[PDB]
Amino acid sequence: SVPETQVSILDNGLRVASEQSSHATCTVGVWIDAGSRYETEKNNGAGYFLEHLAFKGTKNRPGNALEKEVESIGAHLNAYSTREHTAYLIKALSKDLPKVVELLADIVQNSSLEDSQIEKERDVILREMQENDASMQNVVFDYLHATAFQGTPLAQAVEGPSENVRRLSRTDLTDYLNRHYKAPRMVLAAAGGVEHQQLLDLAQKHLSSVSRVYEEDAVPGLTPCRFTGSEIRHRDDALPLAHVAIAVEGPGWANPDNVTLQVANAIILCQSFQTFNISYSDTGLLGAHFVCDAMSIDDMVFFLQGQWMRLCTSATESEVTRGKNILRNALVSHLDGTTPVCEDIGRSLLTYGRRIPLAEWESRIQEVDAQMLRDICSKYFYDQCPAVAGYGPIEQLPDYNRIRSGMFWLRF
Amino acid sequence: TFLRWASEPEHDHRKRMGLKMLLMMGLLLPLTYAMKRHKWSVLKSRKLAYRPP
Repeated sequence: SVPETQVSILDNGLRVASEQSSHATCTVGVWIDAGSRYETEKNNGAGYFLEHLAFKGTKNRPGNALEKEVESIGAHLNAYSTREHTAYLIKALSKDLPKVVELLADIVQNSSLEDSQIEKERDVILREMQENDASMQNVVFDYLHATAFQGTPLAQAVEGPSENVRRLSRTDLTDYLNRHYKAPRMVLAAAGGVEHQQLLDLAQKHLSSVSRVYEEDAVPGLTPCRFTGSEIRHRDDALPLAHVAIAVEGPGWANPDNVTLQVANAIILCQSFQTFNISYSDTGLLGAHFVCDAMSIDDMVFFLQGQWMRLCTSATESEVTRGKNILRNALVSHLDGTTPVCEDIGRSLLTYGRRIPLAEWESRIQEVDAQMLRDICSKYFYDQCPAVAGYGPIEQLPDYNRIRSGMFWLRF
Repeated sequence: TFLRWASEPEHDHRKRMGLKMLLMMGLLLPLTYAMKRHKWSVLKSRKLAYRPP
């Protein structure tokens, strides 16, 4: 009885999807298939700095004009950037649906980058990067990405090296903007109290003519990355706690055994210990992020490893049923709220090319049993070389032979 | 030759053991060296960097 997500496609190529529900607070949002993976180490912070600047000034709305409009209807304006996707989303009322779409149109095209504004942001970004180091888990996950995807565009970071951030030219930005903001790589997603026909009309009027032609046919292309098992051990003994992430290569977005791997994560000492399935395109990192005092990292590693092998060798039906129930409550829906539903659509149209309904997710969950779970876990965890990233008092964190070797049980 | 044999009736048997020992050590020394260099490559490639804040 969940309403279906209806998808249309405009000449430009941008996909104006949508969804409808009794709610009246819609979240309109533009998703773009452009992240740090599409940057070529000379513009490593272009998406982040355009994200910081996109809101601050557009040609039609000069200076802070946009942020005023957005204040006038009481709407909320958010944006985020990952290694593969960029999102600009607005939470508003239903009756303010046209102007919001028009606002989003300015944000994606006709945007104005004031060289002055550029400068002000440079400060903001540099300073934060200068204080971002404070967030350890972010440091550990960046270290894990770097050491796992060495030599590829997936090692770099959304923020990018300080250098690239310092050196950015309205023109460089313009390029990233004019290169990675193509209409066929764009989804206009709407969730909540919206009509699909009204949104499709609004889409054309304000979001038509979105660029689609690259320059001199410099049509970007992509590289299948390599998962380089390796470790990084940023030792700094003055920190009170240690953060350690261990991951293996993930399958990707389109591989269905992700669902089974999610159940495995739902099955899984040192303070926080969260499991994770970072899944980029054509690769991902299944794993764990455990914080811990310096004297227990060792044990934790063992416990973590133990759990994994147990899932490769001795999975029973009761824990599989528990993991399936835990997964079936991570289903995103109207009760999850618009913004969440909004986001899914955008990610589903960017990654899968379609919105997978919750009934298909339930079917793929209920087809998972214990035998295929331990088969897929043996395919992805057993005797694999992991990527290790540690930060803090990590002297008792074991080196690479103890970790890798611990990945194989001499008793199977 | 006979007195020699007398003083070491096992001369022949031993030399056969020594030939088998040389063949087995020629097989086993590079393989154990390769296992050691596997388990010691990790460190021998470790790159250290000092990054004072």
